[PDB]
Amino acid sequence: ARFRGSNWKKSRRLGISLSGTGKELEKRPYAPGQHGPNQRKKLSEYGLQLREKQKLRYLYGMTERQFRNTFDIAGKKFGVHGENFMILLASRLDAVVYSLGLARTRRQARQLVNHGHILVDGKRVDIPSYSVKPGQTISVREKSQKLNIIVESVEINNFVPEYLNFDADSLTGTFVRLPERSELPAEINEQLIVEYYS
Amino acid sequence: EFEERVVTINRVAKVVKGGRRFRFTALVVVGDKNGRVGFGTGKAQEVPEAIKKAVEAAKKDLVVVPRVEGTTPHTITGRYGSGSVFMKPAAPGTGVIAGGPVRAVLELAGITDILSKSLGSNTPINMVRATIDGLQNLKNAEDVAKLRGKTVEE
Amino acid sequence: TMTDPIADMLTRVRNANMVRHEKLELPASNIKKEIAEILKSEGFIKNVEYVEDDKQGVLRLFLKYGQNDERVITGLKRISKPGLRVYAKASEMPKVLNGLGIALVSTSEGVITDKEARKRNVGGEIIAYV
Amino acid sequence: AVKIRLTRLGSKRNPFYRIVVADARSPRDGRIIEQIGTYNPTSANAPEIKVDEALALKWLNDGAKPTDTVHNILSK
Amino acid sequence: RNDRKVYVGKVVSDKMDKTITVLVETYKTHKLYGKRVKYSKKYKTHDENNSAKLGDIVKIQETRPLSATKRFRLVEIVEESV
Amino acid sequence: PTINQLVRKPRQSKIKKSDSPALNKGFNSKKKKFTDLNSPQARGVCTRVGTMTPKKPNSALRKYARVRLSNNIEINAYIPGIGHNLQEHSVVLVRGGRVKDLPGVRYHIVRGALDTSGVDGRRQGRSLYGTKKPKN
RNA sequence: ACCUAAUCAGAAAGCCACGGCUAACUACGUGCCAGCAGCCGCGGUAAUACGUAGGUGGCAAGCGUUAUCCGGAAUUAUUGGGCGUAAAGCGCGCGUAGGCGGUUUUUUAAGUCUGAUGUGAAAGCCCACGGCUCAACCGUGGAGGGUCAUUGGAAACUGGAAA
Repeated sequence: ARFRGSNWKKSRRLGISLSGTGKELEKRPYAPGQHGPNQRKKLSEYGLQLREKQKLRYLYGMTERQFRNTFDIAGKKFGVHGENFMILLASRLDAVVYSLGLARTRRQARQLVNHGHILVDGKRVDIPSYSVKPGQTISVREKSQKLNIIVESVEINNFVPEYLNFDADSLTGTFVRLPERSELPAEINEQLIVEYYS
Repeated sequence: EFEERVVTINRVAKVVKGGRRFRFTALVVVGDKNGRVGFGTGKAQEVPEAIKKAVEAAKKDLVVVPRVEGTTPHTITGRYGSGSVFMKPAAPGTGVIAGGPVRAVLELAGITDILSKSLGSNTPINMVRATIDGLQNLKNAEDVAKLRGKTVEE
Repeated sequence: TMTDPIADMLTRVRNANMVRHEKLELPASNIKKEIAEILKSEGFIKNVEYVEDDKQGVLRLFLKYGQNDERVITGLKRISKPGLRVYAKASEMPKVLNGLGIALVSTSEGVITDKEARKRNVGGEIIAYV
Repeated sequence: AVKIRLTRLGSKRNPFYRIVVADARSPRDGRIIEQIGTYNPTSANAPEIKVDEALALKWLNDGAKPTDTVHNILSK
Repeated sequence: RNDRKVYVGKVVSDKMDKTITVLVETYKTHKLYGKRVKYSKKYKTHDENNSAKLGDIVKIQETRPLSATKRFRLVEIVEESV
Repeated sequence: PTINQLVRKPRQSKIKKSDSPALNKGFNSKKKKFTDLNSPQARGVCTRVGTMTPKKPNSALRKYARVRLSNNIEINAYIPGIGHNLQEHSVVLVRGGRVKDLPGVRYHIVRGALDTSGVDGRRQGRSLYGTKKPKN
């Protein structure tokens, strides 16, 4: 399961200008398709929790079965089912790769995990939906210095979280504490998320 | 400044008796997201001009709702006539669930709680008057601590 | 005929509050002399006397209002009436309006409140709510 | 009387045992009387021997026939 | 025999030799409606020398079986009234 | 009502009935499987080429197929799609669901696996009609 | 099982929908016809509601349709309904069993209360973790059965017993 197609329809038709399918924009007067200032704009009263469900689902590149299987992992936490769900999306191995500055998107952060170039504690972990438990580090294999695309990330510093130790070129990290909100996200409440699932 | 929503409109009159009436109406809830709401009804034949008459009718109505900053203080079955909604406090983090007429009133007082469903409500006017009759009857601890002992009960 | 007059006392609590009366002259006995002298120590009644003759002595009630002529007692609900008996669990009896009122239980020790049962975990018959 | 038995459980390509005791009239999979503790066959990321001899001596009094590869547990 | 359960109950009728029926009372709770309800099985009872009459309150011990429902065994006379 | 009466007679709830009658029960055994249960599907065998109309205000024309099912009983049908490679006494798969404003017709002839096998003329709504395209 | 070294981003993606609900719109052909339909129904001369390409939305190695079951349905309502006119109060008395029974004090413990023991075996759901590279599953612990039998304390009301 993986989302492909780098066209801006994820940004422009949703609305938000995040770092997803294309950081720039070129057909700025329009939305995708013939949907535009020309034609019909379909709104709803349940589209205010749809677009707090659809706002994240393309961000990590995850399917529908992943969120509901992670919405009730926060049920194992002492907060409510909508309170720690963004924390468990902030603790996966994929978005910690891009948090360490070792890849250039969250989606480039899933490319360099499964192909073995980024490991954990020496043992070959190749899972983008791997949960980073506290007290662990981030590893690589011995062939991780020749590649230009890590050296691309050595060229440009991308993103700094608060729950880590920050190494953009050494390719090893440290998960010091469980995250909170407004470190990985910046724009989403934990109240419009949960109402979609009822 | 406040916030308004158009809950429902109609096209209510008698067609031809020799002279035509075909009027509209509205039922607009107004609010401020601090704990004061209201609702009112006007009518006119030009389509969005009856909304400004309807918001005019609701600014003269304010209803103060107690709050423990996210939910309600206790549970109650807000009943008026043929309508009856049920409302009960949640834990902070779960959002206001629907009941669409009852959905938009609870967000304009400023809470995040559960909402049990409309039990016997049918039409979207008596959902609103049963919602407001529920909200204006809750109780604080302090006003209870007025006409009792002074906060013993925990 | 008159079956279970304990509800008929708690009927006339609701009658006098509704039309805002002051004096309430009902006959009552040693079951109900145990009843209303709970809420005097809980904040619902001004003064409760004692029954004069313990059989035919009427227990006079003077109800308590607010300073704004505002009502103190909201309502009343019987629970265990003749035909369905309700008995309390250990620590699992429910709360009146998230704890803001008195639920009256007559446990194996005598008529107490639902607060005093959670210091000794008793059950007893949950008679009425407020 | 009774015979000391290892209930085999475990998914595909991975057995695992639980030390029980019952008569041979009872089968392997179930109608088992008591359990003196687990037993750990695989030794990689797992222990290799497990027994609790407190309630094991209760069955060697009224008679017990341990299988000759189970007796290597209790010889150690 | 020597230590069996006891169902004290009224004696209905002595109608043959060495045989009575000793009715008992049992109020049973309902499953969900809560209100209790009566059921009165009327078990037959051997007694030694026609010791019972109509209306006695007794004490009953069990035994080992004899015949169709003659399964209990009378012991005492708590009440000898009519 | 009263808790005394509720002990004496419980709430015998409302029975419902199947919207589509002529399937899905143990019927009328006659020392063989003389008639049986078809919960989703069955075979058929046809009896008549059908041509009919709706009846309320509507004035169109419809093409059913009055059959005898594989359990001695008689029902109408309908062929969705365009093509009709069907004649009398040819096997047809079944699937339930009535057709509104027709006075008495019952089910839909499955256009995929029968003598009603494949319907051409459709290119986008496909798996509701059994039409292929092995390029995509 | 694992794992290295190779010519090669080259073999490895659909499927239903898009009036209102309900998430998603445009141009012609036919034009109360071939149809379509879960109901309102869109079709008498294109028609955002039929086939078509473009466009979009959903889910994704899976998408729709069927028959069946539970929720929506407070539409069998003990938790949680109703009878003046809307469906519903016997045409009305005496009345057997039955159901419920005012006040007082004293016992009895039959209900009810709580204490104690034994038992309602593994395995599942949940509450947690080394590990299978995560995970589905396994592993250990944990809660989960009594309307029960029996073993002591309390006498507030409902119940037999004395005035």
